[PDB]
Amino acid sequence: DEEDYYEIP
Amino acid sequence: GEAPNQALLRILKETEFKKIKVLGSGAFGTVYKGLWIPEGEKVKIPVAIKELREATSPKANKEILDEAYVMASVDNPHVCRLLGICLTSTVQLITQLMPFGCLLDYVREHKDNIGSQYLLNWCVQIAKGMNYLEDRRLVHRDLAARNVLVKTPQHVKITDFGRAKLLGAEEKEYHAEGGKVPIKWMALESILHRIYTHQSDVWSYGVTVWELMTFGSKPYDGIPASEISSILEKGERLPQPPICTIDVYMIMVKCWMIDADSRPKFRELIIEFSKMARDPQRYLVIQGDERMHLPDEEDMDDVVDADEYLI
Repeated sequence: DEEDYYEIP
Repeated sequence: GEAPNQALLRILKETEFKKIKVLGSGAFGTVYKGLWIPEGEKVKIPVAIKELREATSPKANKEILDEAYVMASVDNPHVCRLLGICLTSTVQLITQLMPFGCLLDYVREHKDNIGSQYLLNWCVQIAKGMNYLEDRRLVHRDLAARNVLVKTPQHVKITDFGRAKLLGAEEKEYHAEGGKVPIKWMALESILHRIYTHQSDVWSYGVTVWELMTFGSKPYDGIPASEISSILEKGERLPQPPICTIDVYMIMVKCWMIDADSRPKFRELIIEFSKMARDPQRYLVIQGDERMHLPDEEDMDDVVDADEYLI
């Protein structure tokens, strides 16, 4: 699910 | 100094398969459930087909072929094999059909009907898959219950290799540059330093089993991902699932050690869960466990599973 992946920079 | 990779990338014709129905729709493209009928073989093979969106960027294709590159170089019962790809106007990735879909979704929909034997068996199968990946010096880098597929309720496979990386025989650690990442599954060493190891996969394994033992609960829900690094540094960890004997939970905890070398090895996990699988009701306490039971087209006569179709 998209809410699990956070933009790291 | 590494062995040559002599895996075969098979190129399929659009005529060789017919798409029955649509599993999902994505910005990237549409995933279809279909049959693959290799020409003049008198067999039909249940496949899942990605057909990428008509507007496809040169980055999105270069990225997708890497995933195909990996999925083609793998051969193990607990890893999704990739049958081939089709070079149409939009490229199509072709994998073995996993009818029961996502393992995460499956535990959520069936929690009432899922028993310790199955749960523990899953833990073992994933451990075997991950162990195989270690032999191939591969680091998945995104292991979660969302990325394990269910072929049958008794047979699950690891999937979603888009983030996977390969280690030079000399190479011991992977260093990465910013991209969207699954914070709540990641080792601390990964969040702080963008470092990935076979051991950082074990950490994610820990979280994965925790997803299963909570029947699909969301790890660190209610707390924002920006906070996670500081919280693990404090020593806080995911709580013990209700069904979990300390034996099992102990094992999860070990996956979440900070000295990554102190964490267990997939081969050891295979062993531990496998011992436990022998006596499931001693290691997972679930209400009603003893009685739970778990488990188209008429063109079915010639159908064969990809797992039995060997080239």
